[PDB]
Amino acid sequence: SQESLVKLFTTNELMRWPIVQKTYEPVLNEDDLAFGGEANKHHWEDLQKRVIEHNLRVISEYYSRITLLRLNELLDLTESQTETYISDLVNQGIIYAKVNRPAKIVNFEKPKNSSQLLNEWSHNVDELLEHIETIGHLITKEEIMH
Amino acid sequence: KMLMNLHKEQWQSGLKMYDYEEKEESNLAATKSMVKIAEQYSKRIEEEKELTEEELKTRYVGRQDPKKHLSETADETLENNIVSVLTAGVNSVAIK
Amino acid sequence: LDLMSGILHCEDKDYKTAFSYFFESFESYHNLTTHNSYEKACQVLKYMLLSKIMLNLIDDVKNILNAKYTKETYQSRGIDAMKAVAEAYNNRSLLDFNTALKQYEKELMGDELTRSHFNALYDTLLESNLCKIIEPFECVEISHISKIIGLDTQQVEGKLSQMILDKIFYGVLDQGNGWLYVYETPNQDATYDSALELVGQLNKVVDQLFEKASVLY
Amino acid sequence: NFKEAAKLLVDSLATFTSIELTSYESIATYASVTGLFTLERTDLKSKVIDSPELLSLISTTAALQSISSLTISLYASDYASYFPYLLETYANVLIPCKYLNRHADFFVREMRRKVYAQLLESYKTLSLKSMASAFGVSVAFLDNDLGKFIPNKQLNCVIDRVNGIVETNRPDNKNAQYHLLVKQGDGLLTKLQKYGAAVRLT
Repeated sequence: SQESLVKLFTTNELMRWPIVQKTYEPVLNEDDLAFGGEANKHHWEDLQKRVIEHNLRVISEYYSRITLLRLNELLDLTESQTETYISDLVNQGIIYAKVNRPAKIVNFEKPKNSSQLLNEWSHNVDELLEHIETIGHLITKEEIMH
Repeated sequence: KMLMNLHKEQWQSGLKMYDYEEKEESNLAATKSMVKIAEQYSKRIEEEKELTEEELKTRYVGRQDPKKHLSETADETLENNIVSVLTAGVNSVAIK
Repeated sequence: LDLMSGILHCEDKDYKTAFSYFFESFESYHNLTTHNSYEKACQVLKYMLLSKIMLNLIDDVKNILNAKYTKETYQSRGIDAMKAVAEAYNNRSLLDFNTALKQYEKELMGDELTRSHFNALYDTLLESNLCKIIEPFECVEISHISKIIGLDTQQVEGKLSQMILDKIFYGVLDQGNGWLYVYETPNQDATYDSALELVGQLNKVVDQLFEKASVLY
Repeated sequence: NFKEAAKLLVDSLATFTSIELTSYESIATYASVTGLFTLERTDLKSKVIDSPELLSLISTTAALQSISSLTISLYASDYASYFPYLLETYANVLIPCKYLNRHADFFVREMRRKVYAQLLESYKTLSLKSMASAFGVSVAFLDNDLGKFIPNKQLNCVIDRVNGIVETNRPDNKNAQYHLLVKQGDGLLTKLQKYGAAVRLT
């Protein structure tokens, strides 16, 4: 019972609010001191924010570029809500983003200098040459086998 | 022959380029340092033109020679950077 | 002696020293006999409220208040002003200040020190809110900033032009689409700057060489 | 050349001793002229608006007054009031002065170049009418003044007469720093050649 709710936010999959709402409605919304109590009836409303803010982590890493018009479907929001929640979340430091106001594309990205991109490209090259040397050893080895 | 040999990728270590952060470092240092030894080079040749060679070199910093030292640095950083350009041009074209 | 120093360090923009000096002069003016020290208790008190607004601690504006000397012994329009501006700088609402100084206009006209610090205050407030909006945004409409910031569309465009010149975000405002690009990019590289000096050195050296070769000619 | 002048004369505000040397209000006026020429915003604001010396001397005479008001308007981006002050500066400051009669033409032309170039630094696009209105001139007249100044270039702008914008090109990046170096280098190559042929002949 507990295990199904917690499992959702330990993975970094996508998830959608109207679905999550329904699943747990006759399980934990019917257990008081969780959701659906009194003060906890006003925390069922909070659960909405959690799903969105978790989704934005996933989406930033995965999409380097995505349309906003697409984004508002995913999070199950309209345009006004979606911009607010990205802006706050860029300040908090979890994600870094740039959002365009006319209704173009929202790009999620981390800054990468010239020097940095090239460093990765040095490491690729080194690692490829180690791959080829070990391959020559197992060919020599096959001659012993057959 | 047994002593002369080394690893199986020591004869295959010019394809091993360096990280370019470090190569930028090499670029930046050499240009900066040469400004300061050049300054030193300007002071030396303002005088040094009366008689007796050793005296003049003791007077106007002609010993601790900046003229020799400026050339040396330049040549040193010059031979490195010809191979670095060579390395990059080979690896980009050769592999892909 | 303390009063004078109070105003002068306040102007120099240290509000830690100002508050200490204006506390000292509050003790003298309030409790000794009145002949003009009615007017001068009242004025030092208003500058004590002001100093706290610059720090952005507004609880201390409220601790100072009480109807024992602040809404009792000295009771002015100026007391209402200070708590209004205080709420407004804390809120981050430049619109609340703008309404506030309109109706407390007669306080404003009469004191020099207030007027200087409500200009200082306007521009510091404007920059801190403006940031918030354009940090997670790029290609953002100027109309959109304006609603949030509390300002006319034009007033925003005029201000934005000045922030670029100071170089506190060094971007460019495109007025033909109304979009603001913020550029944090380095346009400078170390090698290139050091290289302009290195070459510089050689040009001076080659003049010095030329004198020595004069003998040859 | 005023580059040396500014340096000597901004200092001459602080401590001055005068034996057959012209009045202190006269020296103040000259210093404001030399400040404008040399320095740009950040520096300028310190030196010639926030000096204690000028601020204690106030303005009481015409010459000092016009020059002074011009200087604050370059900083403060009131471009409206800039051109009335600029015109006052021509008549009352540049020309009756002996040491600026021959540099009056050059100084005003430069001034027009700077103020429009400042505006441009803060813009990527403008409109023709907005730009013209701020100055308090016509669009037709504006195109005409830009069209003398752009070839020589300090503005760094183009004008699309057809879409009705004024567009601003930016070559400041690594491109700028490359252009700076190659040119300075072109001279070093010329000099090296030139002296060398002469000794090789000997």
